[PDB]
Amino acid sequence: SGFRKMAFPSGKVEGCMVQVTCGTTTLNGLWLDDVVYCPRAVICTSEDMLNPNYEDLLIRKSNHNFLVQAGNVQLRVIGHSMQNCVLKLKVDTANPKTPKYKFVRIQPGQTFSVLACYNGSPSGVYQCAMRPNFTIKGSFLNGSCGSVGFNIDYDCVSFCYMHHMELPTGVHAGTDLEGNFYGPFVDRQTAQAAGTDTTITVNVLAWLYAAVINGDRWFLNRFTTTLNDFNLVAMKYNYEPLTQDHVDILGPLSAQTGIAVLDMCASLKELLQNGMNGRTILGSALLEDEFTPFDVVRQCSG
Amino acid sequence: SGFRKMAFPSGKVEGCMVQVTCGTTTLNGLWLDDVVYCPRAVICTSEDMLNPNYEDLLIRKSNHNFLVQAGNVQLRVIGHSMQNCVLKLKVDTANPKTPKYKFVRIQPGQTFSVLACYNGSPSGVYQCAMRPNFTIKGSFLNGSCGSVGFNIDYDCVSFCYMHHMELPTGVHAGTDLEGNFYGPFVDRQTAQAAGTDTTITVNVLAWLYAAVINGDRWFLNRFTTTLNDFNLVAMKYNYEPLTQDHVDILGPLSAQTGIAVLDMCASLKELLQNGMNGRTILGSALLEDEFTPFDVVRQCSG
Amino acid sequence: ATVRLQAGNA
Amino acid sequence: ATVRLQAGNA
Repeated sequence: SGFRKMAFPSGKVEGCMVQVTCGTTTLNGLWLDDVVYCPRAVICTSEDMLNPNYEDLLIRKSNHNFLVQAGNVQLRVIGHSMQNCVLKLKVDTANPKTPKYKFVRIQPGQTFSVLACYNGSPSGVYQCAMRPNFTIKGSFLNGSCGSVGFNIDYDCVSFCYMHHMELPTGVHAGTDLEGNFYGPFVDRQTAQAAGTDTTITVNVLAWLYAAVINGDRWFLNRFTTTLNDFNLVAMKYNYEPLTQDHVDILGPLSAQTGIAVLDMCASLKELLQNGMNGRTILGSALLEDEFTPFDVVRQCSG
Repeated sequence: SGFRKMAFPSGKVEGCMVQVTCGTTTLNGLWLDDVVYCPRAVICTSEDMLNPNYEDLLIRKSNHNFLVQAGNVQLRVIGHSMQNCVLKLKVDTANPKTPKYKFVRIQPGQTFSVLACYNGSPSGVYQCAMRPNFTIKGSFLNGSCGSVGFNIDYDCVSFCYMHHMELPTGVHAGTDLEGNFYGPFVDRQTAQAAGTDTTITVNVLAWLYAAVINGDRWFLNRFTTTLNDFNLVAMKYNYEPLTQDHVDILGPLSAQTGIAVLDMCASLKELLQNGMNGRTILGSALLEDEFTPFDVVRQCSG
Repeated sequence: ATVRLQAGNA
Repeated sequence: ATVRLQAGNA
């Protein structure tokens, strides 16, 4: 029993974290086989960062301008190239700790584990969702650039996020591992803002199922609703429209609990209209939307 | 910026997790140097668990009754003994991945990372507080017995918790690593209940400081209060009394933010009396008490 | 209700 | 206000 924001065990990723330094700028890199991946912002000085021309800055660098350190060992860079917003630094040593891995791009609404890192040294692990507006509500300080986000399936690490920057609202933006940003952002220190965000409806419903599996059922009711009628309420409260595919993905949880999805939708409708009246659900006083159906099934009893 | 429930990187502990099987019972063990530590409940069958006599059950076992598996490798048990509620299984191989470590017992109100495990295989990591009533609000299913909780300081793992069991209320109980239970519990499947819990006041105040460091300051006010007058309100709302030592530990955070502790106490008093009126603090609609002052300082900007 | 010792089945 | 690229100082 119990329900916690749970991250994947970080060990396989810890073995891949290195430090990359160019000039007086340092950040984290990801060392897989004989390549170190890192944000191209590492070739920027403070003055470059307002309006960097990265191809210009890069052509003025040589391999030996890149100091890569893995623990006590300096790695010799033997080649470098830029792919979108990341650098690929070819090194002369293949990482003996390289896990089975994939570079995947995730969808808004999906979750992943973040290994926060500083100077190539892992400092903490926590779970994040990709927000509908392609930001993440992370916990990152200066030096965190290059920390990665990932999921683990069997023994394969699917890397999905490399951290770059913090927006003025305090939220975070980054790229997939081929250096393509999530959302309409660029790696320069300019005024940028995210689109308006929305709440991830299918995830809230998954979390309501988790609560029932865990014995919170005060919010249930005898009512039902149609998909169309629920989506009318969702738009009022800035929730995402619910689709038949979301109803389908919720199938297993609805079968485990005996609560029809549209019945749980009616429960959610009342919560949105009434609030909670001083009660809690799985220890929260608000509707949690950063657990996917998969997260719920993975963690909850069958 | 940002504030998340952050666990320690779990890699050093992942390298220590093994599976221990005795008969048809299996659970997790912790392999350090040439010793595997695990809950003594592993020598129990279903029928033994209501009223086990563990010294009796143990004397009927030999070394070869204990199957210890580390990944693909079976470890040969060459000695066994019981210390309080854990077993120490001496094996013929020292764990080459043994980190620097300590066995520490923690205090109620302190936090630690849990590596949830099943069949010796790590499955997730999350942060927990030891509740004032010596339970933890964890996330554990059958097979989790023997999962450990820990903190990491520099490169030394201070193990503080081994998981044993779940109480009827859905909360969790276990031992330190010399097998002494936290709280008034025993390792048998009987009706047991925890003492009444209370909220960890110093931690709530630490979390309020985190919020100010992160720009939530709507809850501040021009008022102050005395320690004695605050503790009067705390007792009404089932919060722990605040001491001068807690005020002292909050010193660094109060100096960083310019908000006197007793001024923050007055802010907390109003929150307790007024509720939040539909606002949130660091993304929560209730007062969070599972972050210590140390957790706040570690994670927040200086 | 009773405490559950959360071992697993081999 | 502007975006902050969160690299560190060597």
